[PDB]
Amino acid sequence: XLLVTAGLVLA
Amino acid sequence: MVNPTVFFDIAVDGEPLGRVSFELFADKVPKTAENFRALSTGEKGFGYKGSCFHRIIPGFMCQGGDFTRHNGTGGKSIYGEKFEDENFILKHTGPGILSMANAGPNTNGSQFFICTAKTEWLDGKHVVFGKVKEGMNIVEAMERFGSRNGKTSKKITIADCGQLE
Repeated sequence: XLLVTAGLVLA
Repeated sequence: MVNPTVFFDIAVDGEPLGRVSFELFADKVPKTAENFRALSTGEKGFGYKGSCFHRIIPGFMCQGGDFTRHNGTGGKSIYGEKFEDENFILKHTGPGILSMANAGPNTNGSQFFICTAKTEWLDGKHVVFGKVKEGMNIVEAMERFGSRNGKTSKKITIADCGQLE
């Protein structure tokens, strides 16, 4: 999807 | 007091692209703005100079700030490894917003992203703390090296950075 994470990037 | 302005000089595989400057909203999110300001001058002995934008997705954002692992898994704040979400007063209203990347509630480190579009689904989950003041055209140029999955076709680095005001 469109997230902005640090470590496990999700869809 | 004036809000601080900091700059990044961006390079693409070592070739200078240009300078982007940011206004940091220290009046609304003093602690988050200070973290970004001090990582941009390198005054604590570590920071953004020489690090890269490891994930760029055209139409969405450019993400960087992982100066330890350079891949999304590292970085740390000037306060220790992680700090709290200061507040969510400001929203992801359009191109140019500067906001903190995280791994859930109260996990702010050094990683951040520059929005190239309004991203309202991130409101209340990511702390907005600044905006591009000058050089939005350099951010647009950066986007051209990204992809749908975030990998960049060229190495985009913060060749230099510091505080202007």
